Parts: sequence; C-alpha cells; structure tokens
Amino acid sequence: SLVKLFTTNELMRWPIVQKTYEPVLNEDDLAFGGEANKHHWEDLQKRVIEHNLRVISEYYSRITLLRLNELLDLTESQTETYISDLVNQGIIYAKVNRPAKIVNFEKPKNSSQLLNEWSHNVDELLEHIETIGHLITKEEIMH
Amino acid sequence: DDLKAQFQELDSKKQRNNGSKDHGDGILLIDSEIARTYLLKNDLVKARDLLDDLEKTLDKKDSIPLRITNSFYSTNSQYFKFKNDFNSFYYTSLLYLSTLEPSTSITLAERQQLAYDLSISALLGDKIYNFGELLHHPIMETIVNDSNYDWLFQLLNALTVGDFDKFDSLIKVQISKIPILAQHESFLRQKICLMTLIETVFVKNIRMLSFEDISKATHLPKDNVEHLVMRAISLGLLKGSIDQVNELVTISWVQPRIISGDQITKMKDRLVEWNDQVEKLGKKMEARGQSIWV
Amino acid sequence: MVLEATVLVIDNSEYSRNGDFPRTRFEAQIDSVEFIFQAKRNSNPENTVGLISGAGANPRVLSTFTAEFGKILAGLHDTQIEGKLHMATALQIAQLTLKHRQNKVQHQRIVAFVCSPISDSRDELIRLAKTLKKNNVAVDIINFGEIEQNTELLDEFIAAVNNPQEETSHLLTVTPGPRLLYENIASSPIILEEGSS
Amino acid sequence: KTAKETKMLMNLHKEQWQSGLKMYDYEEKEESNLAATKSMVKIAEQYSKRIEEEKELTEEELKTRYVGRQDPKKHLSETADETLENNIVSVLTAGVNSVAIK
Amino acid sequence: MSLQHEKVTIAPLVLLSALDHYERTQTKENKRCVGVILGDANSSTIRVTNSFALPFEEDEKNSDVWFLDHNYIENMNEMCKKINAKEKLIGWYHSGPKLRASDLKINELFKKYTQNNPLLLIVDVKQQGVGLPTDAYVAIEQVKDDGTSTEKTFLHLPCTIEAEEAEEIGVEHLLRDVRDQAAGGLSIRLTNQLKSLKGLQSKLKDVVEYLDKVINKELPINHTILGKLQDVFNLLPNLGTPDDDEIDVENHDRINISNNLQKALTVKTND
Repeated sequence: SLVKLFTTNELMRWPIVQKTYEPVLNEDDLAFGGEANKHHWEDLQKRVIEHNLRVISEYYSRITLLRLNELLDLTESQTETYISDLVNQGIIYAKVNRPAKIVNFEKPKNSSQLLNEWSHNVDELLEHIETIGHLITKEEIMH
Repeated sequence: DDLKAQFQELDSKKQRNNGSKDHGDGILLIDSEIARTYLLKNDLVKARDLLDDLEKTLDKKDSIPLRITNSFYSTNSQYFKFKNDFNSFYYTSLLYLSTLEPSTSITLAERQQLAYDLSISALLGDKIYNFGELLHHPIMETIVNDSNYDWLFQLLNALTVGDFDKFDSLIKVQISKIPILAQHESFLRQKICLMTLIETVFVKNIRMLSFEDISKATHLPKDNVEHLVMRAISLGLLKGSIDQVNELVTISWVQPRIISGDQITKMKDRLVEWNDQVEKLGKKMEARGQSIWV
Repeated sequence: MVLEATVLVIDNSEYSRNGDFPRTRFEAQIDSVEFIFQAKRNSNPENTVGLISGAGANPRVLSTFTAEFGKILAGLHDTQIEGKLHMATALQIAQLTLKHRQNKVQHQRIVAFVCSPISDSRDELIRLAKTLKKNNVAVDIINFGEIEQNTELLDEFIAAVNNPQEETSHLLTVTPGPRLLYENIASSPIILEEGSS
Repeated sequence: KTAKETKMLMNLHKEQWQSGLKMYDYEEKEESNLAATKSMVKIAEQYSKRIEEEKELTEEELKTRYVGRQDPKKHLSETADETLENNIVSVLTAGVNSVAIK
Repeated sequence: MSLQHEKVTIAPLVLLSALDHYERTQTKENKRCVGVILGDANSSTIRVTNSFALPFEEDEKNSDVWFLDHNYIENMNEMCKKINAKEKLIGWYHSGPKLRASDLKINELFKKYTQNNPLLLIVDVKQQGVGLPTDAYVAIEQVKDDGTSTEKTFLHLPCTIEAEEAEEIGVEHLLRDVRDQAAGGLSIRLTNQLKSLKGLQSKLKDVVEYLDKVINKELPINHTILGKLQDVFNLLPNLGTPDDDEIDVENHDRINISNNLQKALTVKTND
C-alpha cells in the first residue's frame, strides 16, 4: 500500500499521509523507529512535495503562484525556496514571478522543437496510409 | 491424485502405440483442478504458485486446445472474486468468454452468476468505458428480463449518457444492498463523473475547453474540476495540459472510440478533398520546368 | 496389375481408434498398409506405391511413388487418430498425384480404405465419377466401414466406369466383424482379380 | 533479353514513393549549413594564394615548379555545387509537403 | 520460431528468375506457380540467393484442392546445399497477383521443413507500380483478442534489395541506361520527387473506394482500419499555427545560403 501510492501520479498532501502511515511504519525499525530514528523519518516530507511539484510541471503548464502554495500547504517563503532547489537539481524547469503573477513550467519553446516534431509527424502519416492499404487487400478475400 | 499418477504411467506406453499424440494435455487439466480444490478450502497460498507454473508451461506451447486454457481461466476467475479485486477479474472474465468452449455443458446458472460479477467489476473499474460493448455479448445480451439484470443494466446505460440524475437515485438504494459498492464508494462516485467528462470532450473536437463547460456538465465546484482533469490525464484516456491562469484545459489528443456509421461517411468526405490536393499539385509542377526531368 | 503405381489412402478417422478388429482397429489397419505394398510388389516388382492421408480436413502427401519400404513406414507412423474422412478430397488429390511419376508408363490405380460412414454430397460424387473416366483411372475400395449401417454410394459408379480392359475397378465388401482386416484382404482377390478383357 | 526481364532489373526501389517525401530531421540541416560556409572561408584564403602567381611561363610549369596542385579552385567549386543542390531539394520537399498534405 | 526477419534483401537474380519460371512451366491465365526460395536467413537480414520451380497444378473451382509434390522439394534441395551451404530452405515464392487466405494452407506444409517462419515472397508477375512488384510477408502467430482467440496472419515487412558485386557489374552491362532509381544527382532526385507525388495520389484513391464499398455493398465493418484513419486526421498539420511561421523563417536561412553559393560560382566562371 506504501509503494503503490508514490508510483501513481495522483498527488497527495503531506499532513495526512503523515497521519496514515504513522501508527504502522514508525513501529518498525531502520529509517523510521524510535527517537534517533525520528531525525531520518523527517525527510519523507521533503520527498512528498518534490513528487507533487514534479507531477504539477507535467500537467500544469501555467499555474498561479498563490495556488501552487495552497496545494503544497506551505507559506510563500518556503514554497519559493523549494522551487529554486528543484531547478538547480535539474528535476524541473521553472520560471517564477515574485510580484505574485505566474509560475510557468512550460517548455521553453525553441525553433528546433517546432520543426523536429513536424518532421516526425509527417513520416508517421505516410506510414499509416501504407498500413491501411495492406489490410483492404485482406478484406476482399474475407468477403 | 489417483487419476494424476494413472495418466502419467499410461501415457508412456500409449504414446508409442498411437505413434504420435500429445498427452501432456491431460496432465495440465488435472493440475488446474487441484489448484481449484485449494481455493474452496481457502488456502490461497498453495493455489497461487500452481496458477503461476500453469500459465508458463501452457504459453510455451505454440498450439493449445480451447479446453485447457478455458479450465485455467476459470480457476483464475474464482480466485480474483474471492479476494475482492474488481480490477483483476474484469481482465480474466473477458478472456474466458473469448476462449469459451462450444460445449453447452456450461449451465445457465454458471452464466448468470458470472454475468453478475462482470457488471459489478465494471462499476468499480479502473479503465472500463466499454460498457456497451460488453452488453452486446450472449452472457448479458439475453439475460435482461430478469429482475437482477434490470436495475443493473440500467446503471450501465446511465453511464453511457452520463445522466447524473438517474444515477443518483439508483445508487442510493443499491449502495446498502450490495456491500461491495459500500466499501468501493469513492470509485463508483468518481466513475459517473468521469464517464460524463469523456462524453463532453469527444464531441467538441476543438482544442480547448473552459473549466465552465466541465463545471456545468458534472455539476461540481471548480475546486474539484481541476482534479478530475488530473485524473483523466493519469488514466491516459486523455493527454494535454492545464492552464490555471485562464482556467482552460487544452486537450491535444483524443483516444479512439467505437466508430459509428455516420463517421464512416465523415472520413470519406475529407479523404476526397486531400486526394485533390495531391492531384492538383503534381500536375502543375510537371508543367513548371518541364525541360529537365532526367 | 503389371507395372502399377498406386496411391493408397490410409484413413485414421475417429472411428478408427475403435476395436471392431481385435485388439484395436487401428493396429489391424497398420498391418494392412504394410501388406498392400507387399502384395503389389509380389505381383510384379516394378510396381510402386505412394501414400496420402484421408485423416484431417484435407489430405497430406506423405510419400510419392517409390520402391522404398522405408518411406511408407515413416509416413505410416505419422497419424492423427482424431482425423476425419471426407471421401471427395481424397479422391481428387489421388488423381493429381498420379499425373507425375517416376515412370509414367505405369498404370493408374487408387486403393482407398473406408473406416467411417460417408455422407458427402451426392452431386460431388456424380461429377467425380465421370472425371475419372476422362483420365482413365480405376479404383478398388476395401470396404468395412461403410457397410456397418450405411448403403454404398460408390459401387454403382465404379461398375459403370469400368471397360473391357486389363484394368478392372471394383467394389470389394469385406466382412466387418472380428476376423482381422489384413487377414481377409490376403484371402480375398486384390491381385488374384482377373482381367475384364 | 526480353522487355519483361528488363523492367524487373530496372526497378530496384519500392521505397521510392516514401523516400522523396521523406525529408531529413532538421537539426542536421542547420548544422550542415554552418559547416559548409565556414569551411569555404578557409579554402578562400588558399584561393587568394593561388592567384598571387598565375605569372610563371606555361601553365603546366607552374603546376610543377611551385606545386600548384592541391588546387583550392577545385575544392571551392565542388563544395559550392554539392551544398547548392542539397538546398534546392530541401526547400522543394518541405514546401511541397506543407501544401499537399494540408 | 525466429523473430529474425527484420529486413529482407533480395538478389537481382531472384526477382529475375521467378519471372522466367512462370512461363517455363506454362502457368498462365490466372494460374499460380509456387517454387522454393533458397538462400540465407536465420538473421535479421534475409538474403534470397536463388529460386527454383516446383511442379504445381492450380484449380480454380475449389481452393481446398491443389497439387504440390512434397518429396521433390526435399531431394532437389539437398544437392544444392553441397554446392553451397549458404542455401537453406528458407520458404517459398508465390506468383501473386495478390495475398490470399489460400496461401496459408501451402504455408503449413513448408513450415515442417523450416527452422524459421517461412518467408512468403509475392513476386507479382503483372509487374505493376513504379516500385517493385514484390511484397514481403512472414507468417506471424500472435495472441489476439477480437472475438478470435490467437490469430495467424501475414504482416508486411518492407522491401529493399541487395546485390553482390559480380551480379551488379552484370546488371549495368545489360542496361544502356545510367539509371534513375539511383537517387543520384540533382536531376535524378527532382525526378524521383515527382514520381513520389504521383505514387501517393494513387494510394489515397484506393482508401477512398474501400470506404465506399462498406457503405454501399455492405462489406462488414472492420473497426481496426477506421481506428487508424482516425489518427491520420488527428495528427494532421494545420494552418494559422505559429509552427508555420517557424518554417517560414527557416526557409529564409536556406535561401541565404543558396544566394551566397550561387554568387561564389559567378566568380569561378569569371575567373
């Protein structure tokens, strides 16, 4: 039930996931466990939000900054620290606006991308028409 | 176990008398039934590794009779509903139907009980939007006047049109009655909403939809709308991106569905137009710089 | 009989795993495929036999006309005991195998075993009956399957088809009960037949 | 020979219909154009050397005495034509696709 | 048996030969010939080295009825290996003109001999098209759910060719032509381009009339095909997009380079 959560892309907010698996997994030892062990447990938080952000870059191309804070359940100052940390690490591409406009995750849209995608598309078309053609031959025999 | 030993011995002589006959068939059937014993006595652990091994040897075969693979799927089907896994059963049930023996030894009772489990799986399901297709097959197709298969089939058809109102009435009564539905409430509740979303999206082939279209059709608040848009995208039913700043969903891909008759004509109309374009373009360009074409 | 190429049709229908001929009907037939090859050889050693199956949806050419005992035997080992008899396919294919031969001087004979009732369409049979006459082919039926309860569709046809000539097409009806099929074939004409000329 | 035999030998490319509408992925075209221009800058310097001379008595004597071979003239002419035709096909293909298909 | 069939290259001799065999048995008037195809395989690249005729009788009435002498194939073959171990029985050629479901019965018999899935080489002898009249098909057996349980089917694989050096000098020695399938110089490639357009136009026409027959002569609706046409329309380029602007800019660079190359050449001629 723990692994299968984090693999699916349906985001999930920290306060609750905490709760949920606390009386279950904190019982067991290594990583989680007793008193010393709690200063390793902590990291799980950090994991949750860099998974959420990661999902959001893919689906949201445009999102307002105030909204992104609401989702992450964090004050404005922490949210912005973390976005910065993710781009350094290269996990996501980000453009932030501090007067509280927009944070855009969209791909920087270059010349190359438009053309190369178009190039591909066209071969795929040609490939389709051919395939259709083999199968009309077949249907004569059937019929 | 007495029959299992019996057959192994017999085949040794008998292979040579026939001079050719695959007798490894009998064995597989015996093996299949033993796993079935175990499920009835609720020893899911023993039965499991015996299903595993069966699937591997069978599929290494390049040729298989219907009987053998049918028996093996039966064993699986039973295991999945006992466990109360809706997702798995739906996968099995389909297969079982495809490979289904032309034998009419298969009782009406057996058919009726399976028909029932398949419809309950598909409420609860993870990817079924193929409800109409399912109904078109003998297993459900004939068994409609019966009371168990009334309100049941009514639900499937409520999903197709995405009516929210008919849905609500059925579900309130029936959520008590069938206890599977009680524990799987989240799924079922999401399911009507989703099926409406796929319907709205397919008809409007334009590349953008406001949030306002979704809000009204599914009658939900806007908070819930963008999450519902996340779900479709996770299923792979849909692909695209979400603009929160303008409150848009830009759909960039539609997933093929059942091609109705009207659509056969539609395809044809565009293809003629695109015939002509190639045709016009080649003829003029031959004429231009006619002189050189070595 | 003299210098003869033979297509033998060995049939292994669902009725051939029976046991009318003790111990097992299949094993009584195995011996008969072997014996037919030998009888024909003993007649005139320049005779040849090739082999096709009645078993399955369709025939399979196991062996063409040959003098090697070995080819008939490997072919014989190949069977399916849930095969099924279709009279018409077997006839047609046999005529084709006859068109090509090691020595084309050799006469044209079909020997076919019948080990199940025959219910093929009549229309098919009528037309085949007179095809055979074009290309001048004779046929001997070792019959023991059909008679058990079903009237003979082939007899009349063969009879009409035959001319004064050394070749003589025949309907041979052999007692179907326990007596051993092979033993009875040796004790009835099959190479003790007389010419019609 | 027969003209049935001849025709069979002659056709040797079933992927003709595809390949001429096929255009090369575009990252490779940009790369190439820069290479070609820039490379010709260097063979132009060598061109300049060549025509410092062009004075020795007898064209052939120039080629032996000061090793006139390693001829810049020939490399610039070759290169220019090679790049030229490539660009003719490129502009044609892309432009044809765009209108035919849409 | 093997998946190793991912390209088929065919010697110019194979194509040539099959065509000759068709008239040296005198099978005509819509009568098939089947012959054995000998050569290398057991590899991604199939290299059909040679071919030989097989006695064949075709009967139009029943397509359940056919003659192929089994024992002949096998004798003839084994002598061929001693000359060259390169040749193995790798399948059989079919004279076309079209794929059949009656090709499948023939297929099963040859599959006993083979250690790979037989290659089914359709050399069409009506010699149609500007491309080769040769389609390549390998019998795949795949588990598929569409009401059917397991399908066996013939899947297109592309056609290409390859030629040995000696054989290649021989081909040019016959031709007085300098060839135009070459994709050679600037002249030739413009020619081929015009051929490529005329080619496309025909294929699309054939699609149009298939749809017609389904809505007027009631061929049963085959869903699979329409599914694909649906995508063809979904991934269609569109005008008014800033995509178009980019291509236009790109075009500007390419004229800039042509302009400079042409001027360089004005110098060269002046010189």
